[PDB]
Amino acid sequence: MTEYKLVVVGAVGVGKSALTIQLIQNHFVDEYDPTIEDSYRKQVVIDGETCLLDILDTAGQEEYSAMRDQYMRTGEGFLCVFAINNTKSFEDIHHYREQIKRVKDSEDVPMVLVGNKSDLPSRTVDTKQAQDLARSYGIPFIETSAKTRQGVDDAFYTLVREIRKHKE
Ligand SMILES: O=C(CN1CCCC1)Nc1cccc(Cl)c1
Repeated sequence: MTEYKLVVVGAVGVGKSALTIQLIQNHFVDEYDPTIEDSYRKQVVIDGETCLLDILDTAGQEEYSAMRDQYMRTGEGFLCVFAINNTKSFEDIHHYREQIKRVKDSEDVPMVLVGNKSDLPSRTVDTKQAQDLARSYGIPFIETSAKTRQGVDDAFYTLVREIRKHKE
């Protein structure tokens, strides 16, 4: 059973746990817990094939940069979780991209751009703007609703497929 390394990255105040735990035990966490190091492994059926998803939720704190580069090198698929409720996180996507490019030693890496907090009316960045910048990354963009849990399933499905496309 293939254990795909899923690296969940994002900014502070986005709601990474609201997406990671979401499809693990089917639960939307509201409480703000500063995720430092959590691991989620579940048998996920992707493309009619049950694979053991190895998800690692880390801290978005910039105090962990050296340790970040280490696990980033061991990561295969990167989950860029950013909230559309904050424009800073959108302009910082390229910032994190540069670091990922360095650790992966490649300009091409299987990743997905998920617009978290799409269930919030306080939307700042528009869907088209998000897709516009996504073309440069070569990665798909999906609006991941946290409270409604809409788009989260397809987002995970697409990511795994991207990783498989990279491998084979
Ligand atoms: O390291 C783990 C957890 N597995 C490793 C063996 C115990 C289960 N997951 C993970 C996910 C993405 C990136 C990296 Cl570096 C690790």
